[PDB]
Amino acid sequence: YVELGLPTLTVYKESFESQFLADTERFYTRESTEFLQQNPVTEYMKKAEARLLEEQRRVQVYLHESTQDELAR
Amino acid sequence: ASYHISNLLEKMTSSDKDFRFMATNDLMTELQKDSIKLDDDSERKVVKMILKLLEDKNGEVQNLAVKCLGPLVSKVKEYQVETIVDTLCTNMLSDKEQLRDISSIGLKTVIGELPAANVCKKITGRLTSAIAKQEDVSVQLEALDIMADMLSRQGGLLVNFHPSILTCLLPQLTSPRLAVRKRTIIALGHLVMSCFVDLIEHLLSELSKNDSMSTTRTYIQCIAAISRQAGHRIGEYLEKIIPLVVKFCNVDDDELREYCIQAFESFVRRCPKEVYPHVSTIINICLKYLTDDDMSWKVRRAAAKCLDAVVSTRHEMLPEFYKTVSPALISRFKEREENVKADVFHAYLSLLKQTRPVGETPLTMLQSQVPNIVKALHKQMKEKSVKTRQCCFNMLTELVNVLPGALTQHIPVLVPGIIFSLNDKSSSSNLKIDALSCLYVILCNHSPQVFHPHVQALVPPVVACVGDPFYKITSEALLVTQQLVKVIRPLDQPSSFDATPYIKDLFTCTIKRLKAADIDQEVKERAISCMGQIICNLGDNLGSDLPNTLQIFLERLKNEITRLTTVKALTLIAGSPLKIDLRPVLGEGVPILASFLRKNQRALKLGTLSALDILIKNYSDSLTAAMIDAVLDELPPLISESDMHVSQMAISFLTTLAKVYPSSLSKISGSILNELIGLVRSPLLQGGALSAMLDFFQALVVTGTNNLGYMDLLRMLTGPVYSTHKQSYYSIAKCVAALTRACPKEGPAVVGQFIQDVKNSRSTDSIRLLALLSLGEVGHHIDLSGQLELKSVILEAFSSPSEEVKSAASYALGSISVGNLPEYLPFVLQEITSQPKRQYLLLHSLKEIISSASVVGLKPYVENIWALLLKHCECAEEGTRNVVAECLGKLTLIDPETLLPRLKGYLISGSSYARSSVVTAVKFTISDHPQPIDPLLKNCIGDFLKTLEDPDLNVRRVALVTFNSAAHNKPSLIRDLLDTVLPHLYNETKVRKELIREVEMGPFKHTVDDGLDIRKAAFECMYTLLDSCLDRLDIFEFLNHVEDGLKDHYDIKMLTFLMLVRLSTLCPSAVLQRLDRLVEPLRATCTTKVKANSVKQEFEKQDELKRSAMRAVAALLTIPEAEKSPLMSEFQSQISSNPELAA
Repeated sequence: YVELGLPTLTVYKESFESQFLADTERFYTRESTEFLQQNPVTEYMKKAEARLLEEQRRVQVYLHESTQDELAR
Repeated sequence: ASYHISNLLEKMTSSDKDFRFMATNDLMTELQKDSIKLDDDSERKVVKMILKLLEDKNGEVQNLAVKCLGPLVSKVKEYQVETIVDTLCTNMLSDKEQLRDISSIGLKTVIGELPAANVCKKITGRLTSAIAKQEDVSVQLEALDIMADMLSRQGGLLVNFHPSILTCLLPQLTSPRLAVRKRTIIALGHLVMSCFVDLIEHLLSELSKNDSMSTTRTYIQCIAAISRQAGHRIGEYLEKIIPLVVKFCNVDDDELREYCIQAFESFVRRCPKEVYPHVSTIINICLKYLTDDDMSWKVRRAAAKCLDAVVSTRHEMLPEFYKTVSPALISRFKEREENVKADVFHAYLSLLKQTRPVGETPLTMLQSQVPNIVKALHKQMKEKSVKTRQCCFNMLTELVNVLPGALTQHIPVLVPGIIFSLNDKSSSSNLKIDALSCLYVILCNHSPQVFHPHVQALVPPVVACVGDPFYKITSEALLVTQQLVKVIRPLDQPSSFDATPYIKDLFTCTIKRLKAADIDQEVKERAISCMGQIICNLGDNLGSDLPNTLQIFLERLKNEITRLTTVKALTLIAGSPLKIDLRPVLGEGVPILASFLRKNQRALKLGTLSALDILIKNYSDSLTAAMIDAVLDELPPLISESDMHVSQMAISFLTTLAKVYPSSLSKISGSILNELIGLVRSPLLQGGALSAMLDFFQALVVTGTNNLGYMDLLRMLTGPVYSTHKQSYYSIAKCVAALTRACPKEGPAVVGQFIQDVKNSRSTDSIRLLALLSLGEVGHHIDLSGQLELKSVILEAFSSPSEEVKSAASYALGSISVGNLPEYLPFVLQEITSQPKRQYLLLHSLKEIISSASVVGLKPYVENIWALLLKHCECAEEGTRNVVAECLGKLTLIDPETLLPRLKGYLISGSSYARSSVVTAVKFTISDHPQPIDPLLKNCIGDFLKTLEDPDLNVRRVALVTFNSAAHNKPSLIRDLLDTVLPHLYNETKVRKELIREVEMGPFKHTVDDGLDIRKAAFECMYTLLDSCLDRLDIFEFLNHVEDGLKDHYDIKMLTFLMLVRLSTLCPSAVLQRLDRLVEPLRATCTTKVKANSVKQEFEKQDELKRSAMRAVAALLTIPEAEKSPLMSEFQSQISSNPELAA
């Protein structure tokens, strides 16, 4: 997706980045909503830290660098 | 301008104090705020004038000049700074004491202002001769103070002058004056932090050679000070310090204090040591050393305090502590003066804190040793000192907190002590507060049965404590009264106690506090909570005061201060076994509670919703319409996708209202229904809230109302679809299934859905998908075996151009089979073998049935399903193999005892495909939450991992994947098998030159590697091991392999960089020992160049790898003591761009 569209990332943003960000937002919102109901905030803090670390690992392993600043935001 | 400076300089010599003070203040405030264009001659005159004014005969002018000297040196040429420093230095040696003090203060101010290098060098050169052993004690003191301040302010510079500083400081340790010794000890401690690395060796050698001579406590104090200020550096000398100190433990002179302190400091700072029993015995024997007139008490204090470091710092020595005399002597030794008793009690508090959890467990030993502590506390409770009683109460509270129920047989002896402490007049407020807290903690953490005989002896003290002008004690008494009320009349257990004689008093002490009349807010809240608890528990015994006191609840509801407390009290009162008559109050309360929904308070919203729900549930025969629409007027705002919890509570309230009051169900046809429909299609809709809505729908369908029938609901639900997210389709299907379940006589609906699904003409993909989902959801509960044309149309829907319809048909094929397994399961089982062009969706449907069907109903067909899966294990298609393995793994969950041996026995002679399927199937059995199969998996994972770690390539890959999944999900299974598995992983983490097949075409090359996947899986396992399995592993055997993988394939390079970044924070010392061999590959990564004539993408692909290496080395540079620079200062034009991009 980076190679096509001739770095130019028009195809990458139009096809993959936006949808991936939308599903990430929906999944994280649902996870936070379902976790805050039963378990207390003390475990939610550790879960949030672990999720942030996992997302950083994913974005630095198999995602483009241009998504590093947006997703972490 | 120059004229202003000239006139200030002229007036500075007016011989009049007021003129001399105003001009100096003006000069200071002008220099403090951006002095403009000050010519060099002006600097000269200003410096000379200030230096002369420092010798003036009035203190005010000298002090103002001293303060002004600071902001002056901010902006002056360096030569004036040098001459000012020189003048201060020579004035410091003047005979006049005022000049010495003024110069010292000025030099201290200059040093504090300075953040520059030559000034400090000159000052140090002067002070080195100043501190030398001369006949002026005051000059030595001032020079020592100045050098100590300079070292504290900055120590990075003066690297070459440190040996001279040490050489001048060392002889001062034997000076007759003790103040000189203390000051030079402080100076040496400050100097140690700055240093270079060699100087500590000479300092330690000098201390060691001085100690083995005519000794003095000054050397021991200096050793303790430098060890406190620098712990890690002096660790290597622990073997050469302890025996010499121990040799001095037998001196009759009372110098054991210093030894005890340096031991305490060492244990606080330096944890690695193996001489604990000897020092523990020394401390124990020194603790009982007694033989105001005799000075033998600070030794006991130090000995008792030293045990605190041992107890708190060490956690793995708890059984050793409990079994030895560590707590036994402390419990026995509780009769001493106030300070020693207090510090011993603090040590025992630390011991109890360490006992708190993160054959003979520490809790069991503490329980066994409880009686001695109880006897000691009972004996110590008769003292007249409030501090001892406070310490005893803290001990009791901590002992109850660490383990509940410990004080079960000790209540009859502990209660008299608490009663005496509460009834004593000399007791302070703090003692009463902590005694009440301890009593509350004991009552809350023990059975009510043991407290019954003492109930007569516990009520008058608490009642007296209620009537106290101090509000804190009153609040504590109310808190204790709540637990007393709970204990005397429990509702979850049968009790024969008669609490009637204690009723009125408990009311009398409370109702007066209920009428606040400008009292503390916390007192109001506690009184309201206690009054509500009294209503909930002892309402029957109350007479005619209930209607009068019920209005106070409304009054406390009116104001904002106690809204939440009153709401909680009313909710507790409503939900009680005793049906309290709240009807007279409910009529006024309901509108007030409903009005609270408008304001944006989440906690208040939830509280008032729960209160309304419980009130309408308990009381349904006293409701009027007006309160109903008053409550429902604010519901539509509360139903939104933004807040799922509030929507769920509103749905539950609506369901309860429909259940109890179905008459007023015609007012929800407006905005409420629209909001509910909008929430139905919300993608975030999930969880029990969804279920709640389903329940609500069912209830409504049970009631029956105009424009709210089954057909109207179906039309409203399926309007937009028949005329976008998949979760909306699933929610609509579930709602349709629930509505169908509400009315069993709905046969035509299924046939209509069948006609809609089978009619190809004028049918969109969305309509077919919705119909398939609805049919699958409906058939999940009710039987559809008597209806024909199902299997034919479902199998026809498999051949569709859209994958959504294919997935929906595959899911819905086995959904009806859940209701009727015997008719449908053999059909799909036979269709799997009969038709090979659709067996993928058939296997998916079979997996769905296995996941969904009941275990007791699926037991008879387990053998057939297992036989079919084993026959289909060897297939040409990979996806079919994965589906079969997943089905086997899910089937393994049920009846594991019978079938786990069967999968166990296939490892002996199974084929490569069979072994791979077996390893893959067990992967799906591991779950994050605990499962009943956990011990079996723990006991049989050993051969799945160890014995089958290198039969072949694909088997190795699947075994590594299973190990990674197990480590990520349940590390406990592989916690004890790391030792026998890690060498195999390290073997897997090596490059092999037999699976690299190079394909060459002209001047171009294309390397193809087969075992990249195995290495990547091994590296992923290694990365996952850091999360929870990092403590029990050899760090070097991980770091050398990390270095080896640093030069691996491009994909693994980023993972290795991430591992290096993670290890930068975790265990910095191990990285420090390997910082020289962890950068050379990282330096090659930032230097490598690619051959020309390559594609443009090949040019940019190193442009992220080099950036990642730059980030990794930048993270590695964050180690506090990573000062070593392996030719790092090589920044040409191209490389230097990367720093700022990384930052």
